Amino acid sequence: QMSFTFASPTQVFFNSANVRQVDVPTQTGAFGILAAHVPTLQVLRPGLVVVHAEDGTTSKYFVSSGSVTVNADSSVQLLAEEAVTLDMLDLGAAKANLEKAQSELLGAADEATRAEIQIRIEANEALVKAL
Amino acid sequence: AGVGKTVLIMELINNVAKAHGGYSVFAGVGERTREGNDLYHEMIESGVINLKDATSKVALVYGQMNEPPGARARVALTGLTVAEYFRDQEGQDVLLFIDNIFRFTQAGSEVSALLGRIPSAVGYQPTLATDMGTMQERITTTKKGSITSVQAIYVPADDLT
Amino acid sequence: YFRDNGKHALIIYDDLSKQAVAYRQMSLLLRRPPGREAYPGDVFYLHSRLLERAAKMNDAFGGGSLTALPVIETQAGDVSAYIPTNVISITDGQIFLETELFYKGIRPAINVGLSVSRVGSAAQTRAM
Amino acid sequence: ATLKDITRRLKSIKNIQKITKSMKMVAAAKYARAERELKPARVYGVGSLALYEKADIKTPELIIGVSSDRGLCGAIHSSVAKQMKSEAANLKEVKIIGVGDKIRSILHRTHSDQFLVTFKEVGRRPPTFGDASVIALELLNSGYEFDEGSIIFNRFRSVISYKTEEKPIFSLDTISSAESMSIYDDIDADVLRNYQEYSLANIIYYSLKESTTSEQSARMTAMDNASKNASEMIDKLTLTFNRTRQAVITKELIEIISGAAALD
Amino acid sequence: DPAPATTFAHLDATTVLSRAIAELGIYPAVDPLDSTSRIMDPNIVGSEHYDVARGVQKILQDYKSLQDIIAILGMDELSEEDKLTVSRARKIQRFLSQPFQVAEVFTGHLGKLVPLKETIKGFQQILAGEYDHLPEQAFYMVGPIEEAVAKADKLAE
Amino acid sequence: VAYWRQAGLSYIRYSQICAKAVRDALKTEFKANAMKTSGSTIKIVKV
Repeated sequence: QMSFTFASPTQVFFNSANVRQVDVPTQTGAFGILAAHVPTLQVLRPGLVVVHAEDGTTSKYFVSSGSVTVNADSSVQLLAEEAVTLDMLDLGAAKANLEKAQSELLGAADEATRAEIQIRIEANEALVKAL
Repeated sequence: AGVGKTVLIMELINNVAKAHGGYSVFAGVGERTREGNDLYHEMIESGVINLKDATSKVALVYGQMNEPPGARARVALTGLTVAEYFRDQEGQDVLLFIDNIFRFTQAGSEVSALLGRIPSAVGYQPTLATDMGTMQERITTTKKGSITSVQAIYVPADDLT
Repeated sequence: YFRDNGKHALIIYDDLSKQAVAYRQMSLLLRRPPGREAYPGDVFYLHSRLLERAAKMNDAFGGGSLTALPVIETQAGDVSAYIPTNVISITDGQIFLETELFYKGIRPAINVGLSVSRVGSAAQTRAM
Repeated sequence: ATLKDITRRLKSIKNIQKITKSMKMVAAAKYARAERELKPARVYGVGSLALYEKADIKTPELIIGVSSDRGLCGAIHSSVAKQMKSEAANLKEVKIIGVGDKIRSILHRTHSDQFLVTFKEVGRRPPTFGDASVIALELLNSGYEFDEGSIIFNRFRSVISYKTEEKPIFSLDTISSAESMSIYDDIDADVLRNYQEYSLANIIYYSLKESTTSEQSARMTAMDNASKNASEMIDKLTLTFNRTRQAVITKELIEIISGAAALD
Repeated sequence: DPAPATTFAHLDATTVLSRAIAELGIYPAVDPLDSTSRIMDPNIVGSEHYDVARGVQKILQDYKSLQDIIAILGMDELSEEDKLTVSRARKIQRFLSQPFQVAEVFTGHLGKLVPLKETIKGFQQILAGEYDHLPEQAFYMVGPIEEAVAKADKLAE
Repeated sequence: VAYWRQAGLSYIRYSQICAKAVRDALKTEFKANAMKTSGSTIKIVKV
């Protein structure tokens, strides 16, 4: 099983809670680490975090970032820089953001800036996932 | 001050002197005639004084500030004297509401000076202790009644040392 | 007179402190024992009868009044002072005035907290 | 001295007292808040270290310490000040980081150079993770690269207690890239750094929050203490007062009368 | 009070005993800050004595100064050298406590006579910080400073 | 990704842009609450 530790600095949602699996859009990938799982560090992308809680319930989240930390053990810890439950997120904006984003990227000359946009684009998109 | 002070007092009269078949005396030493006036109406109102009884339940004896000292000075003693009748003779548990020994104390001393007496320390009448002693000792429960004494205490300077 | 003629009079005794001084002086010179703070005792009495003479007359007296507005000038706020203590015990409140506000501008500059109306309030105005 | 003086004191002392409470409760309130925040945080920083010390962490073969802006919150700050000052000789590039603006002259004056950064607004408005990231980000993007590293903060233990805590900081990504650590890795030098990173912010935040929280309580305490202290003290004085006060009074009547109306 | 007030003129040495010192149970119970002799002076008593004393007089004095703050307000709003002096002053304090041989009835202690050097030296040492890591009770009810050290050791368990 | 990560950019920066983009995200008052997290005031002392 997994002690799933789900937190952002700001909010701790599940804490070593007997969750079955979390499929995690780590920048690393989306993988569904169930239970324990070898030491691995995977850094959290923005995506949505789907917390297959050992009970057929899955809580939804958007994760923005952070890292999930994969112990060897059962306890797996998403420490998402930002992790929010999808509940509070905003399509009107998601699109809206995306438009803008896409507008900005274009002038966001230089990889970093572009990036910042792109990140953002990606972000809005990744919201757009859920939105 | 007047925090239903009087009211409370009236209520107390009610609670005991009624309940237990007590008696009350009110000695107004150095008060405001006005407030006593008010009090009158309060007393009427309260029915601890009835205008229908000149034997209601409370004697008001007043020796307000406007008197010369002696009168104010004596008005407690006077009252005490009544209450002693009432105590012994009338066998009663007198409630003796005393307003206000401080002003009394003050009054006493006023003459001490002016009597050319030396009022003892801090200005206060040298006999302060004995006047008190005798007074406080005038108060008691005898084989007859009690003069259970309720004394308004103005607290000089919130100080009392 | 007015008080007894239903007429509502206001006497402002402005100020009794100086009077007291004078009075004390008077006693002392009369040899006549003074007292506290070198002041005579029945300077209280003096004023007590006076101030008792400021009162609100009933209807028999035409409903008149003589309202007394004593003035005491705080001498560095001192009130502890015998006569003020007297007076304090006599009054129907005292209306404490404070400088700081005045200096703040804040004029009125009062210290309300220190201002008191022992009674005043059976004599206001629902509006208010 | 004379009642005056005494009062001058008294007067002011209450004022103080009052003030002392003012500072106190405000802080206590802050404290209340501080507790709250500590929840996600608690986890969060604790997490970082339970990776780091899910395994354990080591050195090759830097320090950072953090505290408030103001004193009068105990000597909370002095403790980190102390404990980083102690360190440095051994190192292995040397840097110190003191975040703190108490650690600023209790430490930015020694390592006022060997400091890498210092942050202000170290408390005195509520710091957050954002700040931890802030302080994190550029720190990386620095030229003092990380050799050794410990994070010293006041680890709160309960309001009543903190112990200036220390952690190891091994941002140096060859700690991560090495040892058993690499064997607990099971995935590349990106996330390595980018966790080392990420976790650094978490701890930074955490550590900071523990610190500040400790501070927050320590200021409360300091402000507490005083307002009590005052109270007792008043108590004595107020007598001393009276005493002289009547002493006077009485005594003057003497001089006035019979003392000088002895016959006068 | 006028009487004592007068008296001083007629004196040559004043021993003012401190109710506080006394109250600290310290016996000597002195108000050392007015147990004096005009005939304190390096000129007379040699400066060593004098100076040491002045250093002490001072030390206490400074210490004295702090007291008003600390009284409600503890430390750390003070420097630790101030602490040192405080402590030293305190050691010294205790060192003035020098048991009473006579009043074993009161003390149980046997009291000490301190030949002067142990005194001059004594303080010079404390001042020297030579004592400044000992338990303060070491000085408490001792006469000669060595004994304070001896007493220290055992007080240090 | 790497257009940022290999724009270097602190992982923090990434993250923080992400997160910031989250802060950017959110609805109504929720989005108000964003600013909490972006306590980031932290005066820039720097030696």
